[PDB]
Amino acid sequence: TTTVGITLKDAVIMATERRVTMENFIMHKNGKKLFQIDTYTGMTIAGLVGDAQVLVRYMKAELELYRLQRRVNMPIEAVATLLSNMLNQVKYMPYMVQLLVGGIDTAPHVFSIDAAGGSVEDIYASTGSGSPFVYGVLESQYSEKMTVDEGVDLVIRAISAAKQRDSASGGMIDVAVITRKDGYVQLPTDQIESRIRKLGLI
Amino acid sequence: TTTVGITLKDAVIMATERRVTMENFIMHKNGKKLFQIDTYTGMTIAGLVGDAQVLVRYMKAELELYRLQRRVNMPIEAVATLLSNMLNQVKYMPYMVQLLVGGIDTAPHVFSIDAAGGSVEDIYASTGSGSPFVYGVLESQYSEKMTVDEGVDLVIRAISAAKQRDSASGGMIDVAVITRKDGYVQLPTDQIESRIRKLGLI
Amino acid sequence: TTTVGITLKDAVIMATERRVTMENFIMHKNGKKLFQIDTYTGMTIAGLVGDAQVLVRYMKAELELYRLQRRVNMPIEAVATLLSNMLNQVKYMPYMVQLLVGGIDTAPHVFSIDAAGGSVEDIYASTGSGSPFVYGVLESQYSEKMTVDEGVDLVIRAISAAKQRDSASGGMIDVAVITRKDGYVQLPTDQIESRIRKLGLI
Amino acid sequence: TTTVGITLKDAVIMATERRVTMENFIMHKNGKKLFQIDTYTGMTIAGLVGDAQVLVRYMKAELELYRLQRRVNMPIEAVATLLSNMLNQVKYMPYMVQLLVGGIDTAPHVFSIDAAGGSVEDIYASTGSGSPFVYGVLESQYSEKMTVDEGVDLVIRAISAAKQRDSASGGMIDVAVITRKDGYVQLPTDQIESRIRKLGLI
Amino acid sequence: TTTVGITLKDAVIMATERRVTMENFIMHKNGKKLFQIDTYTGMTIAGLVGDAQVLVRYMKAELELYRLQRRVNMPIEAVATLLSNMLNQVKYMPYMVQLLVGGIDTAPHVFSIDAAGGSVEDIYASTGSGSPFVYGVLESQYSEKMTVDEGVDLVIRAISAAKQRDSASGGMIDVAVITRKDGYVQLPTDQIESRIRKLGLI
Amino acid sequence: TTTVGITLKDAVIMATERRVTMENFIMHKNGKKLFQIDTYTGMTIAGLVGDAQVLVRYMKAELELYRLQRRVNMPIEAVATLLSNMLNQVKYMPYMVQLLVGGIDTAPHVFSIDAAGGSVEDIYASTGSGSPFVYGVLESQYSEKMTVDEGVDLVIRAISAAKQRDSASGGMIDVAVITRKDGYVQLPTDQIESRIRKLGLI
Amino acid sequence: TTTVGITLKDAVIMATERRVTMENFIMHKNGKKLFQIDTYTGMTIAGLVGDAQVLVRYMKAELELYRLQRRVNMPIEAVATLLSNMLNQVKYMPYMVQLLVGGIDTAPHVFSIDAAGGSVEDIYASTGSGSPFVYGVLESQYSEKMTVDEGVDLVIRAISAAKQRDSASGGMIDVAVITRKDGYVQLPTDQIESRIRKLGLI
Amino acid sequence: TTTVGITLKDAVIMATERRVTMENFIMHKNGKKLFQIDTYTGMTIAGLVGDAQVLVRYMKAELELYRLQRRVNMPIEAVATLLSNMLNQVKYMPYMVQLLVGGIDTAPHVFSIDAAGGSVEDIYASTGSGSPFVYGVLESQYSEKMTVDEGVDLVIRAISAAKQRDSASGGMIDVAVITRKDGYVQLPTDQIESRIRKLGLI
Amino acid sequence: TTTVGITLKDAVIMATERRVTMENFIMHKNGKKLFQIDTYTGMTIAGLVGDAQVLVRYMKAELELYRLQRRVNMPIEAVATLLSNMLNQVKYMPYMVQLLVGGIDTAPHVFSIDAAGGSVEDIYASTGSGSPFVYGVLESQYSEKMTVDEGVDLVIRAISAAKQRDSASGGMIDVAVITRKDGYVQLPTDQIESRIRKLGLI
Amino acid sequence: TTTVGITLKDAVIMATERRVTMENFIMHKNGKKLFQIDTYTGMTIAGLVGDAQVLVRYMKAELELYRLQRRVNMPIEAVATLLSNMLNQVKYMPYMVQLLVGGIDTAPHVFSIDAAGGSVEDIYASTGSGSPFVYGVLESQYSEKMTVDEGVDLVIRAISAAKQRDSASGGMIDVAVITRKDGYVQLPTDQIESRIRKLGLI
Repeated sequence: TTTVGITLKDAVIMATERRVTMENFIMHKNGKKLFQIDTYTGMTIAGLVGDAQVLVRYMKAELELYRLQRRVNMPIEAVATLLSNMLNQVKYMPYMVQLLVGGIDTAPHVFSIDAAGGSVEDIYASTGSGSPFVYGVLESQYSEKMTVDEGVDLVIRAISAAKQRDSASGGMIDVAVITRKDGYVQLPTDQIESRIRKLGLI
Repeated sequence: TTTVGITLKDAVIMATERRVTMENFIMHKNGKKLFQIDTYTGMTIAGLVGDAQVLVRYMKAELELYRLQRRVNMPIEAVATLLSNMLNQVKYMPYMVQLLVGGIDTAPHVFSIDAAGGSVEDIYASTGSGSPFVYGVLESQYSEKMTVDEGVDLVIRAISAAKQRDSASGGMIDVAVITRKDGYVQLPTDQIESRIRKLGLI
Repeated sequence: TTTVGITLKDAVIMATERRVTMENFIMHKNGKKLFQIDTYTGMTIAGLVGDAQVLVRYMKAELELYRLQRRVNMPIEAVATLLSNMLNQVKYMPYMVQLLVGGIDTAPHVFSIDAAGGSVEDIYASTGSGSPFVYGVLESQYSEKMTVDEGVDLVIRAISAAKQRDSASGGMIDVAVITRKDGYVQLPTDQIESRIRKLGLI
Repeated sequence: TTTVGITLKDAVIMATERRVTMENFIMHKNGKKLFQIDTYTGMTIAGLVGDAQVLVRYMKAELELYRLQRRVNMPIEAVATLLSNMLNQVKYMPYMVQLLVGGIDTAPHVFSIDAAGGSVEDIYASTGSGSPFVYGVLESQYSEKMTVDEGVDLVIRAISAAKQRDSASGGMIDVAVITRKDGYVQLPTDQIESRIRKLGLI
Repeated sequence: TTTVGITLKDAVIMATERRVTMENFIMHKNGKKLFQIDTYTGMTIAGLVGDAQVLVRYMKAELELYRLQRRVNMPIEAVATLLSNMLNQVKYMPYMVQLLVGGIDTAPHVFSIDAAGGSVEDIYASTGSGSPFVYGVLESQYSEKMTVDEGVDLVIRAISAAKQRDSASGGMIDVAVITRKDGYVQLPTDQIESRIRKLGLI
Repeated sequence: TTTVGITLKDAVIMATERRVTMENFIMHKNGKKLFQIDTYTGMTIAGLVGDAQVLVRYMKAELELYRLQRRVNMPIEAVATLLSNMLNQVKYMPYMVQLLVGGIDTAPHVFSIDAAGGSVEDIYASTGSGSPFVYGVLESQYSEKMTVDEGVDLVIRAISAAKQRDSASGGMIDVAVITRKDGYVQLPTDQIESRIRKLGLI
Repeated sequence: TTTVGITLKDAVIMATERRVTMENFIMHKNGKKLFQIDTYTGMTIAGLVGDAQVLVRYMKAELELYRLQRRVNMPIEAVATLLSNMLNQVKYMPYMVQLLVGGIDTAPHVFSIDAAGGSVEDIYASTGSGSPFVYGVLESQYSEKMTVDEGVDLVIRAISAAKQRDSASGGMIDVAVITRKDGYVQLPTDQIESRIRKLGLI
Repeated sequence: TTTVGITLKDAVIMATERRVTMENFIMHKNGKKLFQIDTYTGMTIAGLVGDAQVLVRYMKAELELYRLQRRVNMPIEAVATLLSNMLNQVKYMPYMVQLLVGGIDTAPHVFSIDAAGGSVEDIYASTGSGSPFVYGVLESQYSEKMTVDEGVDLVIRAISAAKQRDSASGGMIDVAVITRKDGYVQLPTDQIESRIRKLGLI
Repeated sequence: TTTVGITLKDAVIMATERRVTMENFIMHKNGKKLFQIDTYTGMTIAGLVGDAQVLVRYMKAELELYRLQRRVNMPIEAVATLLSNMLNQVKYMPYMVQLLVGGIDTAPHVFSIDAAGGSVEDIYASTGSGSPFVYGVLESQYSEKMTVDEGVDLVIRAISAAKQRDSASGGMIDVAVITRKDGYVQLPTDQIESRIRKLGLI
Repeated sequence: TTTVGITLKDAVIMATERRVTMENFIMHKNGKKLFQIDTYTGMTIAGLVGDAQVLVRYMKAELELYRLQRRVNMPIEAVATLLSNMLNQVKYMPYMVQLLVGGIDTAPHVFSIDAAGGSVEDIYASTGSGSPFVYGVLESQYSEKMTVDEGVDLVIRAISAAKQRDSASGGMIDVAVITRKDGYVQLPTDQIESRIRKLGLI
């Protein structure tokens, strides 16, 4: 499993792979690990599939209910704070998950939350078994001045490196771009396939 | 135990074997592992017999009650979502089962659900101790363009390979075909017996 | 790790993949797991790399020394018997390996030997984490009447199925063909690459 | 694994099946578990394959050497006594085997020897996971007055019952008949195949 | 402990032995393990005596109460389903029992239920430590075309074989015959004693 | 297992049963547990069969060698002392046996020796799982003034009581009588069978 | 601890010893282990003193209350059934006791109940560490045709044998005789002392 | 700890950092982890300091002795083979090290050897806790066509990324370049310091 | 993690670093560990991030609510007492944190509170893995007569020493100064960066 | 325990405290932990007293013997290398010590050696429970340009800080100065006592 989320000047880019291991061995090649949970909020999931899917449904209900009562979207920091409280309340019977939350309320944010509810903001973050390989790519190539197109290429390259070195990761790459002007936009598979050919990652 | 479920253009094919081991050794040769739970929905069970049979009765009651109140069949994804919630709620005192759910609401679907409630859609899936042998057959022979008759032959061949290599699997093969035009149809034993002779699997 | 060995009318075909996991994660993509140990004898190795490489060097020395003194090649059954004695002598401090030995003295043979020294002859055999997927392909497609060219295609297809489903296996496929008329011949990489394109395994 | 040995008026009948489980699952269907170790002596092996095969080679060497020096065959009781000493000497680092020794020096004998070296004579005995099913057949049908042909049918029926109920047993049945007038005679596979059709065990 | 239940054309035959071990050693020779729980329903018990006796009293109350309210006997499958629910509800603090339920609602049925609530129908079944010896006798001698008298002889022979080989079983054999025309009839001890003399089982 | 040894005015009486349990369950009904080791010395064995049989062969060799060099039989106390030294020397890797040694040098003696080499003389002693039942019979019926015929009846009755209550004991009763005037005499099976009918123990 | 209960034609005889071990070593020589719980019902207790004494007080209250409401004595089988329910209800936090219940409603009965609530009727039964020695005496001397006086002598002899061989048992013997004509009668100590002198048990 | 070794057209580049943790916490900032062991051979060490330093002294002695007797340098593959034998010989009391060996006999080679003696050749390899971050940089930037100067920059960038993300790594970077024309050349600290300023890694 | 808090004549100085380790390795470089919880009260957190962040939110709510009802700020000792009660109430399911509380009600105070609720006042205190290095600096350089500017330099030097020796600590240094005249003032990053250059800590 | 060793331009300064804990509690206040082992070599010991004292005697003998044969002092690096070999040879039955070796052959050196034999050179090093407090003082105050007098003051201040914070350390401070011009000179206690008064450490 490899998930990545980065921040740009007015954009948030999130991308994951699709390989799912269940009862050992590769039993699913096209799993879903990137979810839209609000108008300008996305979440990626790593860890146990059962716990992660339950949390995704919980956040979708809470954020939609919050929107209807407050007539405004939940701020990204409030989204991470709410998740932090839920995970810490059952820390001794915990969800075995690692989560990334990203979006734009007035500025782009990416939050990393662990199983015990520890939440911390960062310009970029990666989770899963393939994350350390991604951090190597981001440490040497990430720049806050990149354009959206350049940022999409970077996350594709970073995940491609993880797929070469992490056996638990694989499959087709899913990419979502979040901006105020376009909202939550999931990039078509044909565009990403074109990008990998142009980038040289086969 | 070997269960398999595949998707076609407008059909779902599910098939299991019948060998049951209880108190070790082969004590039942003609167990039941394939159940119809709705008009266009079937489920296969692997793992502990006691937990699996309880879940089958639960799903039959819930789906029938859902049909009476909503005047429509439960969607296949909703069936898997409901099962996911029940299994995850008791994940620390869990059902020791692996489940496959398949059917047609408007398109064919097959869902794989683990003990912790992790649910993921796939074009085909297999569970049980004999599943890895089935995956080898499906990896090299499955095609989305097969007809219903060809798909029935494939699952018979895949399970026959598992019976040759997995001592926990055995017995007569049960096959069910689900289409909108015919509903849930369980293939007669005489037809499957004829197929194995024609296929060459003795 | 996935190794396979099959017997034909006057030929032995052995093939393995190249992925090596060390300190977890994929640290080598082009490992060597298929060795020629005599004029008409090959061996494949699965398990711990350190123990396997030591055994390969031992067999090369013993078989060459046996050839010089007896002026004849060691029979394939004698090769498996010698390996069986060495592994069983240290069964309580054992080599953590699974081995396949194949060759032609006057007829083609393939032998499977476990860590405790259990040796048994078979028409075909497979070892490693990806072996159960290979057995599914061989159960439904192997025939003793195939030609050498058809047999090469079968092992390529069987390993390709294992690479799709076993995360521990991967990399380029190595194939060796043993006959009395040509001796031990390792197929060139360009030929196997051509075969996969013609077979359709990408 | 299922082995059986019975005594008649002037004959010894021994029979085993061929299924071998290695690294779990059925990896060999035609293993060898019945060995001739002297002119009028046979042995069957159950348990770990590696330990059993080493013991078979040891007994063949010892019995042949004993024959050359003493100019007479080793008595059957002496064969069991020699095996008892070897197993008891390493009882704390033991061979994980169960053995049956049968033959005729001047009368038919069958000996059962455990891992700790306990040897006891019996009119009939069975070893392996399928042995309790065999004992049920022998308890209700064995008679010391049967002919050789009737005795061959009984062991075929007893093993066939074990194959129906023990998943660890399977494969083709091997039968050997020992008499002074014919020596050690292994029944051809075609004859046993004919017998099962005539007996009704499919 | 040895219990057996078989089905015939219009009859159900159940039989157990009487040996009870408590605080080790044979402390009771004439225990009761075969109970009538309804007009055409019987149950046999294996395992812990305390748990088994509690369940027997529970089933007698439930079936009688069900009869008074519904004015009809509980169907045999419903009897097994009710038992399955009770055992599975406390599976983590379970009854250490193995149960057989047999009877005739409109056809003869025999059900086997384990401690976790797994229920499966069979033509014949056996429980207890002596059950594998019984299965050997039934595998080679049972026929669906036997008469009631022949079926009584078979279960007597099968249990007699278990008493010869299982030290935990022993004592006098209890036999019950269930038909619609006669109801639940327990065979007199004098008749069974006569049968064993005629059968030759001493 | 039940062995008993008693002393009379000029006689020693030893008796055992024959049931042997190996790999659990009753696999041998006619085992041998009473051995003559010298002209006027016998030994009974309880515990592990392998260790016991090795010790019997050791004592036969040592006592015969002692007789040839000293021209006299080894005294019974010396026999127990020699056994005590051997067992105590390996007390931390011990023989899992309980032994009874009886005979007449100039007076009748019975010695009981444990696994650690503890040897103590007694007028009567019993070993095995059925021994406590034997002690109850001997406590209430043994008399030092009985004749040889009365003493034979007592040990038959005591073992018969153990067979009724100890599932590990069973089979035909073997009896040996040792006197100076007759030496070591093993009572024929026909005589003991007659005695049980006359005694009333069926 | 040694308790015994036997049945005769119209009588029930129960007897125990008095030795109590607490904090190891013999700290009480004249403990009480035989209780009258109804007009024609007695109970003996073995195991932990604290649990046993609580149960005795419970049964006295329940049986007296049952008598006042139903105007009849509780049947002996009902007494054992009530005890069985109480012990099985707390089987996972159980009373560490073994109980014997005897009396006459219309016929003499003796019931043995274990810690888990298993209840079984027998003609005679014994509990405690000294019970196996008692069973040896009863196996060889008990007769259903004995008179009350002969039955009293038998239980005195059986317990005396247990006192000679079981260090946990000792002290003066308490005997109670239950008949319809005399009710529950506890034999005076002077009479039992006279009996032991006449019997010869010192 | 972070070590890296890469191969070029006619060069080998090896580089490590200097942080050493002992008794936890950073107790040495300028440790030595890159050693020259022959004229054209270098080795890097990761793991326990004590075991690694002993192995370095062993290799220096063996390679120098080999050079004096054979009048030629040990081939790089022979260097790895010798190390493999030593580590595998004590695999159950092993050196807790991970090693990289690089050099030029006639072509550039880099070998990775684990604690159990597993040796495998690669174009580039990395060891230590910081290695996964290095692999990410190498996966996306390494090219076999780079010059020596470009290759030096790459390893500096890769280690700098590891120092940012691995707390166990740190300190000044040591770089060695091996060519036939210049031999083993360790780059001066002033040059590497200049490179980091020019590269932008602060 | 390294946090420090010191007291001066009319001031409290608190400072922490920013390195956060999650799922091992440095995944965040700019974490937040210094919080303002009241007008003149600050708190630093060490240990598990999830537990610490929950406690910070709890204290902010409690102190604000206390201020609104009492119209006065909570005294610093009362702040530590309230925290002590909460932590001790769940001491067996505790928060895995170490806390420092500092501020001015009428005099400067610094309180150290452990996981079990132990609270003790001190002139200066340090927590985290880097704390022992800080104590060495404070033991040799702290003076109660320093000015605010000198005190700011001391905590910067102390944390800088910890960053050199503790791998778990790192990142930019955050400093807060609390006085009655200025309230809670967090020093700008530019000022601290200037201080480190002037101090010589690079 | 607190030991420290530093290097200067032409001098080595080593200093330890004297507190020894044995059977817990402070049982010796004036232990010896600083030893002269050669003309210009000293060693400090931390850990188990018994192992440390044995090593000191070993080094004194080896260095003196080396001096007599080679007519030159052992180089400081050779001293550490010899110690490294001895400790690593028994690493699985090791000396539980931490050692510092310092001296001047032609330049000043200080070596730190762990229990497993890991040796590494440093400009300064500290061992024992009080070492982390010493490192804090050295991190903020050490300079390579200090004079001998200034260096003596620094180690006195560093150890004094450790005595304030480490309960395992205490007692009078021992200081040794090593130069080529004066050899190994142990500073008198009166001088160090004067220094502490002048330094202000009471």
